[PDB]
Amino acid sequence: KRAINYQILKNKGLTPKRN
Amino acid sequence: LCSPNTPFCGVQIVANSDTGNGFRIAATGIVEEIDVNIEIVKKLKLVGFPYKIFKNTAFIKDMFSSAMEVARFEGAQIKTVSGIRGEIKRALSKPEGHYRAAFEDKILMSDIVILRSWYPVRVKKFYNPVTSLLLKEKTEWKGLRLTG
Amino acid sequence: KYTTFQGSQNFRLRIVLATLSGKPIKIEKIRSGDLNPGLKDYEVSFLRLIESVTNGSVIEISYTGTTVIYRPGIIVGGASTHICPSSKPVGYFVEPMLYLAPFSKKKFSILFKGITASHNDAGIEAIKWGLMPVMEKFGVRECALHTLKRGSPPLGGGEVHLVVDSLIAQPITMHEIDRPIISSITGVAYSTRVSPSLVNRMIDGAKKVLKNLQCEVNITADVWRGENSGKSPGWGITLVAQSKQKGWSYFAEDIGDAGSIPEELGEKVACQLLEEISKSAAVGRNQLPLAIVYMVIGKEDIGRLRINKEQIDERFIILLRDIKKIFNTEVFLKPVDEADNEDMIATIKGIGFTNTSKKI
Amino acid sequence: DIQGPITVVSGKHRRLTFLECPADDLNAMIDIAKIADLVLLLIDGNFGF
Amino acid sequence: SSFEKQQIEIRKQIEQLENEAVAEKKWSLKGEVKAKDRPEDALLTEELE
Amino acid sequence: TLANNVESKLRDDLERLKKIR
Amino acid sequence: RFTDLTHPELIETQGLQIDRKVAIYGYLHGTPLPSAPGTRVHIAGVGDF
Amino acid sequence: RIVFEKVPMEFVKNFNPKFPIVMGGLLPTEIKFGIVKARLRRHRWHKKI
Repeated sequence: KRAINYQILKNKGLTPKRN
Repeated sequence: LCSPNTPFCGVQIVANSDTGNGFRIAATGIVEEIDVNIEIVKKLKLVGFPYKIFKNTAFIKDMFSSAMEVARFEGAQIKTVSGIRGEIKRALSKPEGHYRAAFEDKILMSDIVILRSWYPVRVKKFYNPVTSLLLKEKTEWKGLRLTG
Repeated sequence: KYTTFQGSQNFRLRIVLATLSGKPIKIEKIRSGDLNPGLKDYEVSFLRLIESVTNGSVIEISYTGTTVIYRPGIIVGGASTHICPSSKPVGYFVEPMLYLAPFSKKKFSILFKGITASHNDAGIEAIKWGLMPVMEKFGVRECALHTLKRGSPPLGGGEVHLVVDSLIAQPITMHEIDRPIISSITGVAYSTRVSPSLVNRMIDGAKKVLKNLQCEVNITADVWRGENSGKSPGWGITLVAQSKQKGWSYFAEDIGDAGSIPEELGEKVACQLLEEISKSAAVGRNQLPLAIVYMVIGKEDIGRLRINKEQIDERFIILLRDIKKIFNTEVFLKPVDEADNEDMIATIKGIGFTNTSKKI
Repeated sequence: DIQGPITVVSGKHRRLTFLECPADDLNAMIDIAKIADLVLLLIDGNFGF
Repeated sequence: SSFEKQQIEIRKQIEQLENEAVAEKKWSLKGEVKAKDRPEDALLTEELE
Repeated sequence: TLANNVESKLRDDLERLKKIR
Repeated sequence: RFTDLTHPELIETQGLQIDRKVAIYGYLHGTPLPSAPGTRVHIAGVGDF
Repeated sequence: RIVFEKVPMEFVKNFNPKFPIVMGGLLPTEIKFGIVKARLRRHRWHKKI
C-alpha cells in the first residue's frame, strides 16, 4: 500500500520559515 | 502537434515495478505553439589568460589556438572576472593564437578574460508511443531510462 | 496515401484546398498530350508563392513536369516579395492568397510585381470591391490591397501590396436565405499612359446602359499618368452593384485592347453587370467559389446561402466534387418555398476547421 | 462477475455505463480520466487517502 | 509481427541514446572551453555569434 | 606529414567558408 | 465489444503473425463522427488507424 | 460498428476485457508531427526536478 506522505496530507504548500 | 491551449501532464515512470512510493505525476504544462523548427541556444564561454600588460592594452593567450580564430573574433566583446570590459583588437602574428586587447582599465596578471558566446542546440527527434494494451502484462511498459 | 487528381483543371483550388485541409494530394497527367507538356511557368511561380507563405511543405514536380506531389505544411505567412511572370497578371496569384491570408501565424504582407490586369483573371478592382468584401462578411475585418503602380499589358510594370491584418480562427457561419436589395451602382474606370478622354467616354458608355435604372450610378475616373502609370497603354473598367443593407456586392469587369472603342466596352461591361445580377441570388458567379469554400472550413454548423438555378453550371459542379474529394463534405441544396423565383438554398456543414498556426 | 463496460438503464430516459479502472495501471487512469463523465473515487476510510 | 519489428528499432535507438547520454559531452557543451580543450580551428567551422 | 595535415585543415576550413557564401 | 473478423484460413496459411481486421462496437460520444470511411482515429495503447 | 484493418495482432491476442479500449477522433493538426513549444513546470508533489 502506498500511503500519502506529510507534504501531501497537510498541504502546507510554500510558506516562509517561521521562528 | 496539437492545437494551442491543449493541457497536458507528465510522468516519468508508468511501470508498476519502478513505481516506488513517490508521486508519479512529474510535470504539468500547456502547449503554447506548434512549429517545425526551433532555435534553442546554449552559452559557450571561451577562456584566456593575460601575459603582457601595457595599461589599458594587453596581450592574451590560450583563448585561441591559432590566428585563424582571432580574425573571426576581432572586435568581440570580452571582459575579465573582475568585470573590466575589453576588446579583441588584433591578432599577433607570433605566436599563433595570441592577440592584442584593450580594456576599460588596466587588468592584473591574475585576472582571467572570458568571451561570452552562444552555441546553437538541436531538439532530438525521438518518438516512442506507449502501447501498453499490446503487451502481455499491460503494466510494465518501459522505454528510454533516466540518466540516473 | 495521396488523393489523386487529373490534369491542370482547378490547379490553384486543389492546391489551396490541400493547404486548408492539410491532406497531401497528387496531381498527374498535366497537359500530357500537349506539344509542351507539364506545368506552365506561372503555375510553377504559383507553387513558389505557396512555398514562401508556408513552412514544412514539400512539393515535387516530375522530370517531365506532368505530375505533382504536394504535402502541405502550416500557414506561416510573413513579409515577402513575389515577381509575377508576364504569362499571368497579379490577380492570378493574389486570389488564392485571399483564401489563405486570414489563417496564418503571421500577417500576410506580400508585394506583387507584374501585369495588373488581363481578360481572364480577377482585376485589382475586382479584388478590392468584389471579393474582399465577401471576406469581410466572413469575419476578415482588416484586409487591404494597395495599388502602388498600375501595369497594363503587355509590358506591365505594375506593383500592388496585399496586407491582411485580420487573423481569425475560422469563418463565421453564413445565414443568407434572401435576395439582397441592391441600393446603388458604383465602379472605377481607369486608364494608363493615355488621355483622360477615354475614361470619360467609357463612363459615358456605361451610363447609357444604366440610365434607365432606378438607382444612383456614379463611376470613379482614375486616370493614371507618369512614372506610376506603368510601361504600356491600357484602360479598363469595373462596375459594382452594391447592397448596403447586408454588405453584398455584385461586380463585372473587363479591359480594352488597342483599337477598341471605349464606349463599346463601357456598354458591354454594363450589360455584363446586368447579366450577373439576373443570374445571382445572394452572390455572383465570380464570388461563389470563395463563398462555398469558406463555409466548408467554418465551425461544425450548418450555413445557409441562397443561390439561383443559374449558378449551378459546370464550374459549380466540379467545385463541389473537388471539395468532396478533399474534405468529404457534401453540399445539400433545397428548393425555396417561394414561387416568384426558382432559387435554392445551399446548406453546408462546416468541418470545424481552426487556425492552429497563430500564437496565443 | 463484471468485466469491461456495463450499460444499464437508470431511469425513464437515462442510461449509465460503468467502467472499473484497473487500480494498478497508471495508463488506464489517464485515458478513463479522458472519457469518464463521472468519477466515483473509492477511498478507504480506515487507511485514508 | 510488425509491432515486434518496431520494438526492435526502438530498442536499437534506446541503446544509442543510452550511450550518448552516458557519453561525455562535446566541447561545445562543456561550458568553459579553452584552446587546448577543443580541437584546433574548431570555431572556424562552427557558427558562433 | 604534419604540413600535409595543416594543408588538409586549411582546405576544410576554406570549404566550409565557401559553403557559408 | 471487440470482435476479429479475420478469416481463419488466412491465419493458418500465412500464420498468426498476419495483421488482422477487427470490429469494435460501441456508443459514440461528443461531436458527430463523419459517415464516410477513411477517418483517422487513435486507439489508446494501440496506435492510429 | 467500426471495422479497422491492419491492426497489430498483439492487440487481438493480448486482449484483457478489464482494460478499456478508447477510440478518439483526430483533427488535422493531430496528424502532423513537429516541434511543440509549451509552458511546463515541475509538479509540486514530485520530489525531484
